[PDB]
Amino acid sequence: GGPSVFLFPPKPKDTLMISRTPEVTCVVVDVSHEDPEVKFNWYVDGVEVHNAKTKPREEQYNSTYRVVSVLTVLHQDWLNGKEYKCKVSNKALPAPIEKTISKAKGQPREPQVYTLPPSRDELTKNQVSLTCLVKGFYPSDIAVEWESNGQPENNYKTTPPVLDSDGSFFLYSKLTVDKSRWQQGNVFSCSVMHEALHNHYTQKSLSLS
Amino acid sequence: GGPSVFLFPPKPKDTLMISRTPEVTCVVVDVSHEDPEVKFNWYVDGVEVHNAKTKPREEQYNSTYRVVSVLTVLHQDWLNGKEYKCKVSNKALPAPIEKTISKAKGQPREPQVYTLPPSRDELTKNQVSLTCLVKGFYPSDIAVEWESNGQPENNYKTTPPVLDSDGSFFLYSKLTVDKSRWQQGNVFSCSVMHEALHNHYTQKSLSLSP
Amino acid sequence: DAAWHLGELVWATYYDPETGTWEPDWQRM
Amino acid sequence: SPGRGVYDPETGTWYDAAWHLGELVWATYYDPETGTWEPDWQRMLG
Ligand SMILES: *[C@@H]1O[C@H](CO[C@@H]2O[C@@H](C)[C@@H](O)[C@@H](O)[C@@H]2O)[C@@H](O[C@@H]2O[C@H](CO)[C@@H](O[C@@H]3O[C@H](CO[C@H]4O[C@H](CO)[C@@H](O)[C@H](O)[C@@H]4O[C@@H]4O[C@H](CO)[C@@H](O[C@@H]5O[C@H](CO)[C@H](O)[C@H](O)[C@H]5O)[C@H](O)[C@H]4NC(C)=O)[C@@H](O)[C@H](O[C@H]4O[C@H](CO)[C@@H](O)[C@H](O)[C@@H]4O[C@@H]4O[C@H](CO)[C@@H](O)[C@H](O)[C@H]4NC(C)=O)[C@@H]3O)[C@H](O)[C@H]2NC(C)=O)[C@H](O)[C@H]1NC(C)=O
Ligand SMILES: *[C@@H]1O[C@H](CO[C@@H]2O[C@@H](C)[C@@H](O)[C@@H](O)[C@@H]2O)[C@@H](O[C@@H]2O[C@H](CO)[C@@H](O[C@@H]3O[C@H](CO[C@H]4O[C@H](CO)[C@@H](O)[C@H](O)[C@@H]4O[C@@H]4O[C@H](CO)[C@@H](O[C@@H]5O[C@H](CO)[C@H](O)[C@H](O)[C@H]5O)[C@H](O)[C@H]4NC(C)=O)[C@@H](O)[C@H](O[C@H]4O[C@H](CO)[C@@H](O)[C@H](O)[C@@H]4O[C@@H]4O[C@H](CO)[C@@H](O)[C@H](O)[C@H]4NC(C)=O)[C@@H]3O)[C@H](O)[C@H]2NC(C)=O)[C@H](O)[C@H]1NC(C)=O
Repeated sequence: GGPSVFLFPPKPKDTLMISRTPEVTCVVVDVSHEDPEVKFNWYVDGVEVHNAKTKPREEQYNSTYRVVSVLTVLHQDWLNGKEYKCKVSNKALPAPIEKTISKAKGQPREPQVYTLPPSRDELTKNQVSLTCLVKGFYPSDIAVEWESNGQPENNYKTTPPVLDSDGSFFLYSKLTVDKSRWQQGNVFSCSVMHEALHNHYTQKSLSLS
Repeated sequence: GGPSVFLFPPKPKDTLMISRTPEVTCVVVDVSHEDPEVKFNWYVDGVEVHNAKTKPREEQYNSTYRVVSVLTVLHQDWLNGKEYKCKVSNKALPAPIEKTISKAKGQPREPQVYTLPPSRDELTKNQVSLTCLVKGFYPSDIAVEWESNGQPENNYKTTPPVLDSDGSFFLYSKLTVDKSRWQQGNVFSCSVMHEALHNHYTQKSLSLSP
Repeated sequence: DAAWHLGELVWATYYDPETGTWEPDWQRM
Repeated sequence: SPGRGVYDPETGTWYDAAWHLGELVWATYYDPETGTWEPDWQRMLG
């Protein structure tokens, strides 16, 4: 056992927004000096494609190389659940190594999005929590972000998606804002991207009462 | 190569409830039928201790054994930052591999606990969610559960702890109840266990307001 | 119809009179 | 006299313990010294 291979999927935002370029990354490590030559072959659904980029091998601090091949993918094939196959072949590999990956299969379920105001108890602090519950969606690939007056608010943290008991996923996204902004009735918004949503997108807003 | 080792922490609810029993678990995989022979040395802060359970080995349908060792940890020791070392010796290893774990180093911070009602938009459905926001706590080892009328509610999910800007953690717990329970006026409680809380425990109740 | 996120095109669809759905509008994207 | 708990007529000040669903979680006593609840290890490990 010399080399080792890892296939990574595209970023959720990149698969969802037609204007970003989504890509699957194949990464070979423990590439001996003795045998540096590495061949990458890609197949979408068992049919080989040939426009993958192979970044020049870069050198690791433990006397091994690392080589990565990157295949950029069509937003549709990915959302249609097509299968990406990376085959790494090396002169010191008993046989070429195969890793294949893809989006999860399952009828896409649209998320429900709820914004929730800060707890009354929280309104003693000088900063508050604006909350965004997003649940019911499938598969787990989603992206969430907040904004106000068409400007991104950047002091938010979001949860990894959690598996609910009816087999879909939910998550929360917590936006911290200065209390005063909230009390003055500014309006904030939770943006959500997901394939099962119409045009991959929905937005929910909240503000004081 | 050879046998590998994986050392695992106790469950938080175990470390925090004194009336429970925490343990670190040291697993050893890729043991050969050639060398089925495996020793463990446990050390609580460089001091050695000999009370671990060594389970009999299991065959792994991959022509390999797995051998686990389980150390009971004392609540005082664990909470006080002490280090646990697992030393695995196998006649096939150039050196006895060594793994080490412990509670995260850092001042424990008390979480804030807020319950949040179901969103108005949601009260159209026949099932609503109640939300428990737990924020600004350290270390990240916490346990959250729900209840009502001294019975535990079991239709809930809790997210994993998430790092915040000021280096603390937060999470969210979601309980799903029938809308009628909610409108009946039922009181539900979100319970949190964490070390920086007074007596490790806090409950915040939550019920329809107007 | 089309959706925009902070000025960036996200996706766009149209009505396909046959089926009750909005199919991906590739012309526009 | 601080927040909660019960008062021990002896040298010891105040004693508190939390229970989760019948099961004991932990138990502290008040340090009239540093004015903080410190782990009461008597009760617990007993
Ligand atoms: C010598 O060194 C090299 C290099 O290492 C160096 O180490 C020292 C010296 C440091 O100082 C530093 O120099 C280096 O770290 C060693 O090589 C390492 O070898 C190990 C294993 O042998 C590799 O471990 C795997 O790591 C995976 C995770 O890696 C990612 O994250 C880490 C952070 O920990 C990064 O550092 C890595 O680079 C990877 O990063 C990701 O990279 C992607 C592509 O670059 C990113 O995605 C793309 O990104 C762009 C954005 O810019 C676009 O958006 C594209 O669209 C997109 O495609 C990605 O975002 C980025 N991630 C992030 C957010 O960081 C582990 O996942 C993997 O574990 C898998 O395998 C285990 C095998 O048993 C398994 O148990 C695990 O569960 C896990 O997962 C699963 O795998 C199995 C297959 O076995 C599947 O069948 C399961 O179903 C599957 N489950 C799931 C659902 O996951 C490995 O642990 C390590 O990555 C590698 N390091 C590096 C840097 O590459 C080398 O070993 C050393 N030599 C010797 C002699 O030992
Ligand atoms: C031969 O077969 C064997 C047998 O396995 C079987 O065969 C395989 C092929 C399967 O197909 C299947 O048939 C069988 O499973 C193979 O054995 C496996 O070998 C790999 C290594 O190659 C092991 O991988 C590690 O996995 C860890 C996680 O495992 C846990 O989670 C999974 C579920 O996803 C379970 O299946 C496991 O059993 C583990 O479960 C945990 O078990 C603990 C104790 O048993 C529990 O703790 C106790 O729990 C109880 C609860 O009842 C109480 O609370 C106690 O109080 C408590 O102590 C724990 O709760 C439980 N969790 C649960 C619910 O499952 C990984 O954690 C680990 O990852 C490290 O290394 C990876 C690379 O090696 C890397 O990818 C990871 O990132 C990670 O790296 C560490 O990361 C930190 C920071 O993140 C770093 O700082 C560390 O330095 C870094 N380490 C490194 C990289 O140096 C392991 O990868 C696999 O688990 C093992 N199987 C089992 C079950 O033992 C064998 O490989 C085969 N070999 C051959 C010849 O083919």
